[PDB]
Amino acid sequence: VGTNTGGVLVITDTIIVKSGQTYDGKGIKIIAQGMGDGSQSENQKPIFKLEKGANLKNVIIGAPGCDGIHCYGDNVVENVVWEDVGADALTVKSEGVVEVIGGSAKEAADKVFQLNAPCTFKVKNFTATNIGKLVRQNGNTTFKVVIYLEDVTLNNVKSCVAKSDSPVSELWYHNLNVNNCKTLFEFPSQSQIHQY
Ligand SMILES: [Ca+2]
Ligand SMILES: [Ca+2]
Ligand SMILES: [Cl-]
Repeated sequence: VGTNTGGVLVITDTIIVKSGQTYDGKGIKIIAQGMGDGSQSENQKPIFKLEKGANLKNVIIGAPGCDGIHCYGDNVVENVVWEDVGADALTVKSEGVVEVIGGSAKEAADKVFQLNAPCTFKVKNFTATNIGKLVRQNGNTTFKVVIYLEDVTLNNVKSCVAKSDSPVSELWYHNLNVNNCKTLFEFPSQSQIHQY
């Protein structure tokens, strides 16, 4: 809850958060129009583009989730709720540290989080329900990401919690609770998965 709770911002183009800015929604809900349908199609725009060092906080992203939130690194995404994930909820598009802290995501047909560049990706105090995967390192990429899942609770994970084809990436978990998931991690070695 914040001072904008009960308000909805209807957008027709991606919100760009410039480097060094924190976009604080104060509880506002964002609904994108003409930017996608939230399907898995690749002809959608992101709701948000966070330049390097931009932060986002306290927004609810309504359906359609479109192409979610494009992060160009060193971003904090705090108390963001994806009421219905689109193609994906958030994508790391450039190198850096990206932290998703608080909030939740719901109804991701595929992945919630998509890692397309080397990064440290931390998901903290987050719940997700009805998802295909929580985190996917871009398919067949072999750069390194380090994933931290800390105080993450997942419900109904169709594929796996996290998948990477990189032999060098790592996944660190601490209080990761997973209900209804056949396979936790799909990495080249279980030695890349660590508890802390
Ligand atoms: Ca995407
Ligand atoms: Ca969805
Ligand atoms: Cl990318």
